[PDB]
Amino acid sequence: IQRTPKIQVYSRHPAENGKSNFLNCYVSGFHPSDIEVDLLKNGERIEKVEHSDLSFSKDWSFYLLYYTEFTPTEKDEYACRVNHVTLSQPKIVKWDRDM
Amino acid sequence: AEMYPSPL
Amino acid sequence: GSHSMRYFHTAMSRPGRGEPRFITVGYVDDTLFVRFDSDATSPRKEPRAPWIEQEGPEYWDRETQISKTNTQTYRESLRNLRGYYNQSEAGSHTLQRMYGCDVGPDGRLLRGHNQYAYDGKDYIALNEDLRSWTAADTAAQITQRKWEAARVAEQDRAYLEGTCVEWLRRYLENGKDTLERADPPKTHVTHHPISDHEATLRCWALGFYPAEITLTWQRDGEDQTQDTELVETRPAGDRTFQKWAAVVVPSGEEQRYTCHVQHEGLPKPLTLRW
Repeated sequence: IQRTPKIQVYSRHPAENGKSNFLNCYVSGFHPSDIEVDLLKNGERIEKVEHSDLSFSKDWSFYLLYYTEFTPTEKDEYACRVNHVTLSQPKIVKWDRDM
Repeated sequence: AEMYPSPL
Repeated sequence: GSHSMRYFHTAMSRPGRGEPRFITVGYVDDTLFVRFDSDATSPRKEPRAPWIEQEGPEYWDRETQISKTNTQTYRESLRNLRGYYNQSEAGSHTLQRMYGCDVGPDGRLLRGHNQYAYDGKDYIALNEDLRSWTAADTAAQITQRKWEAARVAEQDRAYLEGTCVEWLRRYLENGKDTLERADPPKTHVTHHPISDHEATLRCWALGFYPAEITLTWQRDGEDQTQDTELVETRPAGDRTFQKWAAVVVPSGEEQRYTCHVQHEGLPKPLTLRW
């Protein structure tokens, strides 16, 4: 009777090391609407994170975009960590610039 | 503009 | 092209944690232009697109009052629904509504909508005729009976054919530089070895508006529906959207594959290859 979130992690603009950009975590397809989302840099929670206004799709499921400014590098690892009533443990999705 | 009560 | 205006209402009960939260957002096509949240410090309808800012104080007052009244109405609806389903006072529940109008390039009504869901399940909907209802179950039949007795559909029809269409036309005019502009996808194909004998070809579409798009892969001119991996179209955060489609291809066979892109902003549909 509930729906677990889909999660995509990606950049606003094509990633180029050393160039400022936005890191996005798009959560969608979930129900009910309460959800917790963190963006992580090298495993640690990023503080400045903003989100879009909670919205829903034609199938009634909810969606949100979380985003923060970032400057990608070769070494730094980014991820999105999501919790929802449907998840027993938080789900972590890594940023892969190829996806 | 929104539509201008009828609860369910 | 064609356009839509849609309002989205959500009410969420939270027993032991206050009264149910009520939110509203409004969209023209894929552009959110207004929001309301009963949990806000000072709940008011707020602009979220520059072209709506020019509406005067009377507009904002009316819009805010509608949302404040809705907060109370939806709390009553949630109480009624809990009873209709013999549910305990302890659980949290969600009521959603979407309503609005679709118009063609000439601004004429294509159709109207007024739908509700309870706990994510379709509950009651106004039929396309804008005169009758479809109820999902015996609970919704109670709502249907009340709304038929009160001739609610007639109010919906008047709004959908009148106010809705007229205000959408006004917004499209005020926001013409964005709302009436389709931005085509920027496209490219990338190649990702999986092993010595196969690689992924991924066809990218970036920077497009509106969100509607068709991406497909063909092999030897044959659609690869089952073998194509699609991601959900996703927002970039600058109004535009992104999508990709991928296939796994045998090494050396890449030239047999073509990616096809259709979007409102393209002067012509694109065919791309690695």
